Amino acid sequence: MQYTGSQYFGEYINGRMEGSAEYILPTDTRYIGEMKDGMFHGEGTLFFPSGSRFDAIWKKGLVVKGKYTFNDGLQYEDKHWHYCDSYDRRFYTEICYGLKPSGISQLTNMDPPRRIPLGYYDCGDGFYNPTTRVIKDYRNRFLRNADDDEHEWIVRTCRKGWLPM
Amino acid sequence: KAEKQVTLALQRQRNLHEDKLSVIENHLGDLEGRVLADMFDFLSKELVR
Repeated sequence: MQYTGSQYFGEYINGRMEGSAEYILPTDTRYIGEMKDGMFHGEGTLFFPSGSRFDAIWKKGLVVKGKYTFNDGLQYEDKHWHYCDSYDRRFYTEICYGLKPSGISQLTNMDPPRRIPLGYYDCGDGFYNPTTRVIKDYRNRFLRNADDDEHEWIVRTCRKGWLPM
Repeated sequence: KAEKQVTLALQRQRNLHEDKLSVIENHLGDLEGRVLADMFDFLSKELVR
């Protein structure tokens, strides 16, 4: 446990763990899991530091699974993903509700309505300006910086905090 | 006839003592093994996880 930070709540045999259990990993990831021989030997779900869920089934202490779901509960495909795309460009809440229940300007990814404050952009996590090559976090502190390739991607693809025309 | 029992005694004293001491020493090797082993296996398995 201590030497990496791992945590477990369950049963012990010979001093090594054999359990149906909830669990924490020094990612500060949470997990629910079954164990054998002091190893995971279970079908179990991994709850992110960001809450979202990965799933892990264990064969002889190795993983063989596919499922993901976001922390909002959006169900996801790692392949072909049919979402907000050619069949319909609607977000998770906009597909579930349709028109968001009262049509608040959150017919868009984040609102109530405002300009992006600093300048910069929206790319969901962070504000970034192509005139500064800096990303920022929604507390207006900072995020990873980016040269030409990512700068050019942001410049074309997403929404600047231009002045609201 | 004297030297025969001298050798027999010296031999059996040695051999019995050796057996006894090795027997005792074994248990300690057991417990040292146990304590080493449980950590070694836990933390290695942990890493690969």
